[PDB]
Amino acid sequence: MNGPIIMTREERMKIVHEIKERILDKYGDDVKAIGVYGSLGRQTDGPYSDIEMMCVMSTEEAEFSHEWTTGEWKVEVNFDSEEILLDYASQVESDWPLTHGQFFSILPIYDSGGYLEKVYQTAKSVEAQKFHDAICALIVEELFEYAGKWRNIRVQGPTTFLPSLTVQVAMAGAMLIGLHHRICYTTSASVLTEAVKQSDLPSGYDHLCQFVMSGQLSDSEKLLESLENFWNGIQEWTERHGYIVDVSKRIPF
Amino acid sequence: NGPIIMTREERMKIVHEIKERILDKYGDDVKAIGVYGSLGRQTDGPYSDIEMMCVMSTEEAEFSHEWTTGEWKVEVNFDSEEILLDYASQVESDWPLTHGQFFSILPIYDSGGYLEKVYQTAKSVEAQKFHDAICALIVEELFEYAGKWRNIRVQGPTTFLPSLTVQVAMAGAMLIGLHHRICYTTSASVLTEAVKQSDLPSGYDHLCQFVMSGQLSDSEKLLESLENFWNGIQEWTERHGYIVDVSKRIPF
Ligand SMILES: NC[C@@H]1O[C@H](O[C@H]2[C@@H](O)[C@H](O[C@@H]3[C@@H](O)[C@H](N)C[C@H](N)[C@H]3O[C@H]3O[C@H](CN)[C@@H](O)[C@H](O)[C@H]3N)O[C@@H]2CO)[C@H](N)[C@@H](O)[C@@H]1O
Ligand SMILES: NC[C@@H]1O[C@H](O[C@H]2[C@@H](O)[C@H](O[C@@H]3[C@@H](O)[C@H](N)C[C@H](N)[C@H]3O[C@H]3O[C@H](CN)[C@@H](O)[C@H](O)[C@H]3N)O[C@@H]2CO)[C@H](N)[C@@H](O)[C@@H]1O
Ligand SMILES: [Ca+2]
Ligand SMILES: [Mg+2]
Ligand SMILES: [Mg+2]
Repeated sequence: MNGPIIMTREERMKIVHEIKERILDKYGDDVKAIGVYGSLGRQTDGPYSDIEMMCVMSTEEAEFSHEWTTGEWKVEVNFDSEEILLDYASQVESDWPLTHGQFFSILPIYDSGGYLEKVYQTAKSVEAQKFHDAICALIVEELFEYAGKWRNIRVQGPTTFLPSLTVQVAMAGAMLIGLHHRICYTTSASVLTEAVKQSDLPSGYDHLCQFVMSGQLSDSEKLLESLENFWNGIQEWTERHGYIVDVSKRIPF
Repeated sequence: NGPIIMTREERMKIVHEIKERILDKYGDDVKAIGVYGSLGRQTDGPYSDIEMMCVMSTEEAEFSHEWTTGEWKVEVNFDSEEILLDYASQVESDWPLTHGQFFSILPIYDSGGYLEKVYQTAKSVEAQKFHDAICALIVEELFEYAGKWRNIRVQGPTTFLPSLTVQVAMAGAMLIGLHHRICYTTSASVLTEAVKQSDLPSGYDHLCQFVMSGQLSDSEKLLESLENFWNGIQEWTERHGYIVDVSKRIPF
């Protein structure tokens, strides 16, 4: 297994339509729609891309996937009932900016009743409260946790964790920015480059990303300073924008 | 401006206050309460958060309370026994990161040996599950990463390479942890513990040195090291019998 290998878009689409034929052969009238998502769905796949497809099923409670390799390429096909997919499309978790670009990258190749259009409309019409709640949760569940981890590093080590943690913090900052601006990053590789181009960044986030994007992560004192500055920028930014969590109670239940 | 420095004794006070609140609020529906994580192992440092698990009798109970006081952070998970036992016996790609919870339990209340039963379940998972998880990890994560850094080599962007290299090193540490059936103690010790194990795939220790030192700016050296680690994976998995099925063009 020396793959993945170089492939053309033409070769990838040939594979997509073979999979389409197998899906229709196997599930027949239970198939509501089939779409390609990811880079191939946007027709911006590069030489080494994977193949990602989604199938809307009529079967109640259908929720399964097939993910496999031939050693030279890899495919993931998800199968969901319409109800399960629409619910997923309207839930906003802390990694919504990483997961839900699926619904903005759909290339329908089969659709028996506007089903993929419905999916897109549901994904693009999520209410503002869900993004507000997800941002407040991200601050508590991830950012506050990371601050404790790098502050522990400052006092007791290990600095060998600091480069990885710094990457994690920059990624969480990109989720914060993506939820706030309601943007779904196009690829894994474009998360940080797209995050730092957005407007109204928390102070210190740009600088933190500069270390991560340059790969210059060996100066622990500079990183800890940049992390603290970003944590300060977070505090100012969330109160400016009203992402306020009541922290007054020792036990809030 | 938190989290702040706290002592182990201050954290244990908080834990017992939460225990009292849980028993007042839920009463006889509480089967057991435990602390896990660094505090459960009694190795918490100055800034650690507090993590607790409850076993509930209510069928389908599955919720959590996670909050900060501005100064410290707590997460309390509430699960039925059946939901928790099921979770404790499922082996995903990140089992070495997640299931140390079950080897870190400090019991503080237990009406019927429930925490011990959860621990026994977690420690007795079938070997085949780890095999399946490793084969899944190779396909679903490592093969994906290889395509991503090979795309970087030919079309950029190299600004993704340090973050991607960190991801690959972490995925290699999951592979090692699944193989040796070990749950890393903390986020921070994953890579130092992974590279101390025996039977490392070739190229893995070298790759991790870039990640641990933070020397992630030489893109050609990183790409060469990823390729060597990817080669090392192929020899290693074949040697240990983690054979990925590549025979089907469409496997359904
Ligand atoms: N509690 C047992 C089981 O937990 C599962 O969820 C697991 C996982 O998704 C979930 O992850 C939750 C998130 O969700 C939530 N949004 C933030 C929270 N900090 C995080 O917590 C988890 O991840 C952290 C690292 N990031 C760890 O530090 C932490 O100890 C761990 N409990 O925690 C669970 C593992 O502890 C299922 N809910 C269910 O099978 C069952 O209830
Ligand atoms: N399909 C719609 C919904 O997806 C959910 O799960 C989501 C998520 O956990 C799941 O993640 C799956 C994993 O599990 C599986 N073990 C490896 C697989 N490559 C991964 O795939 C996901 O993460 C990858 C990045 N590493 C992305 O490249 C990929 O596009 C994305 N589908 O993909 C789903 C997003 O597509 C639920 N299954 C369900 O609510 C519903 O089916
Ligand atoms: Ca025990
Ligand atoms: Mg946590
Ligand atoms: Mg994937």
